Amino acid sequence: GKRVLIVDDAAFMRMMLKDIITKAGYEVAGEATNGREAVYKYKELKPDIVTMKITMPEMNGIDAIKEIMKIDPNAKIIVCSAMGQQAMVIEAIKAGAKDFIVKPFQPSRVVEALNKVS
Amino acid sequence: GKRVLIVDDAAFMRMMLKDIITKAGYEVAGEATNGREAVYKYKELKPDIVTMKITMPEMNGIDAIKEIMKIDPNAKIIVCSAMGQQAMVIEAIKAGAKDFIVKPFQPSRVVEALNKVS
Ligand SMILES: [Cu+2]
Ligand SMILES: [Cu+2]
Ligand SMILES: [Cu+2]
Ligand SMILES: [Cu+2]
Repeated sequence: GKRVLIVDDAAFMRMMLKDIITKAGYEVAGEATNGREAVYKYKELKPDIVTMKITMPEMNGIDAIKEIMKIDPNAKIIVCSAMGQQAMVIEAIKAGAKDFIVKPFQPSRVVEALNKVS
Repeated sequence: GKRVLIVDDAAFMRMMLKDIITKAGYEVAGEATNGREAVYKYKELKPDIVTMKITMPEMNGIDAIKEIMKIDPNAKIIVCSAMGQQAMVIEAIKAGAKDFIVKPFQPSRVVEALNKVS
């Protein structure tokens, strides 16, 4: 599955992600900026993969992951984290996330996380 | 029409071009970098729109417009020009191009032309 839902607080982080993943042959299905928009674009876009940032306004990433799996037990979520967010990454993996990339990431490091999950 | 074939020599100009047009609700049907790729790819992607740069390594923008016009007489081509390329621009309009953008890009100016060819 080539179609990615990019969910991120920061515009600069959505753009890089758009640019790395579409370079690696993935289709950006769409984007979102908080946890509430994330779950809605997901029902809408039925993406194969989701990249989810933890720290976001209104609804944080782990709450987005939780709702997304109750909605779809088979989602494939990669969490985007900062250094020092290791505990939160764990709660993400606990809540369903299949893997994680960390900011600032190596473009190969983002591509293989994508590849490992499909 | 939402799907644009962006054909430019320089990657900086395409991603930028891709960034603006995808921000305006147009979807990058694809991209190209010389006139020969411009004309295969166009049969292939059947794009509604093409943004074509004039000076290409070895198929220049103008002959791509001519070839593309024999292929599809109702194509909608926007040529990308540098400052001082008014002569080359005219031959494009002369050869079929519907409109033109100029570098350094004005976002409202780029969005305006695209809509005009609707
Ligand atoms: Cu809606
Ligand atoms: Cu909607
Ligand atoms: Cu991020
Ligand atoms: Cu970009």
